[PDB]
Amino acid sequence: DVLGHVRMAHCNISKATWNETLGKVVKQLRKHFGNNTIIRFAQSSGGD
Amino acid sequence: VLTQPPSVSGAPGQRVTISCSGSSSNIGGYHVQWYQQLPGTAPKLLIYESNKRPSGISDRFSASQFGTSASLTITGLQSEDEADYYCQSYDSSVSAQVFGGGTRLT
Amino acid sequence: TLQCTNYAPKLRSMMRGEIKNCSFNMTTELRDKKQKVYSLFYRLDVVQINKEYRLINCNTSAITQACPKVSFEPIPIHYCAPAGF
Amino acid sequence: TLQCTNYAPKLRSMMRGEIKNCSFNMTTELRDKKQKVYSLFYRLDVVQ
Amino acid sequence: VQLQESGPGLVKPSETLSLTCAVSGASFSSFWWDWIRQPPGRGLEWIGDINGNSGSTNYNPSLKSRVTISKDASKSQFSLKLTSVTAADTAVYYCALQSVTYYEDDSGHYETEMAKFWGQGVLVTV
Ligand SMILES: *[C@@H]1O[C@H](CO)[C@@H](O)[C@H](O)[C@H]1NC(C)=O
Ligand SMILES: *[C@@H]1O[C@H](CO)[C@@H](O)[C@H](O)[C@H]1NC(C)=O
Ligand SMILES: *[C@@H]1O[C@H](CO)[C@@H](O)[C@H](O)[C@H]1NC(C)=O
Ligand SMILES: *[C@@H]1O[C@H](CO)[C@@H](O)[C@H](O)[C@H]1NC(C)=O
Repeated sequence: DVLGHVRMAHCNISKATWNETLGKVVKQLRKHFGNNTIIRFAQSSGGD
Repeated sequence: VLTQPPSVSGAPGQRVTISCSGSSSNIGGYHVQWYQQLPGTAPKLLIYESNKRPSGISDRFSASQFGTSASLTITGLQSEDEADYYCQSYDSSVSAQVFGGGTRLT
Repeated sequence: TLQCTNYAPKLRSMMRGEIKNCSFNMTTELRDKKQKVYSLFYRLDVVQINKEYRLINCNTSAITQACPKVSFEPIPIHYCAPAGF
Repeated sequence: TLQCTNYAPKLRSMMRGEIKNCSFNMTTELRDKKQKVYSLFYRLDVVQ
Repeated sequence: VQLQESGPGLVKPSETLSLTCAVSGASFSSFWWDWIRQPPGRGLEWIGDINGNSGSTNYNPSLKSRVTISKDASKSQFSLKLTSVTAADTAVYYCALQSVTYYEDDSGHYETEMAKFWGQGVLVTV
């Protein structure tokens, strides 16, 4: 049984910390892929 | 969209029922709340889920839902119980909460 | 074969249909009797086949229940070389 | 318990009755259901 | 929990009608709040609601183009702004607690006993 209301499982990630984390990752990726390229992040395309 | 009886008779000692009839998009898939009001006073709810009542409501009122219809049962008409009754539910076709037109109990 | 309906079918939420209330016969301590069971399963564990459903894995493999007394919390493991390495 | 008839019962050959066409209930992926099966077995694997 | 409605009495045709509701012991951010109205002698019509956390709104499609609902968590206040008002569309206006809202689900509308906490309403004329 579920006591109380049925609530969705979820994760809390601070937006500012994550944004800074990706900015750092992008800088390090640019070091290998070129300073003038555009780096894009996207959701997983498929599979299990 | 949820229809209700135009009015409704009753007597002490006999059950009195009020019906609502909707569709699969408003009653069949959503909880139906029941409300009771007197003229000049704001409504209060009697039933907040299709079956569950607040702790402040007496045992004379109960309700059930089946299919696309629902019914409120009063176990016996008291002189203090006559009132205007309403049912409410969320209508996913309209995408709004919908009231029935209500019934007047005498 | 499971006979299932949605859990909290009238609930407004993101979890609308995510939990199914399934009924099945299973069995019990004595081989001659069966105990009807009502249980809740997540949508992702139950696949259609009251509606009839089966567990998602019955088409692929045997299911072993993990012991409820053994924790899944990661514990640090150290790797040590044998003498000579 | 298998219910069997001879395979190719009208065949003239040395293999006359060597293969039997057997029917049985067995079972299937779900414990509540059974799948009737028809299969061929050699005489030496099946005993009356 | 208490709720006190307040607003204009007689609003001239085509003027803006603006009502505010204040609540006491119910944390504003934990519930969905809505507006409901009824003319005397007539049934009730739902106007719209607010997600006490996100500020998300819902409106009755028959009213939507003329109705804006807003909230302010500070001072625990809920407001309704209605334009192009006519006598045909006036009513007694009420606020009520509608449902429980959770931060993880902006469409929750979770049923609760607390929805019984209705105010007494005000009569608006045009
Ligand atoms: C996780 O919990 C801590 C507990 O203090 C809280 O400060 C932090 O903000 C939480 N994380 C997020 C993303 O809210
Ligand atoms: C359990 O077994 C009985 C056997 O008579 C059957 O009638 C019933 O429908 C079964 N229920 C389920 C949920 O499989
Ligand atoms: C059943 O197993 C097969 C094995 O290849 C798989 O392809 C199929 O998707 C499975 N069924 C479901 C519902 O996942
Ligand atoms: C299979 O089981 C059914 C059960 O009703 C029975 O009638 C049938 O004769 C069985 N067939 C074989 C080949 O055992």
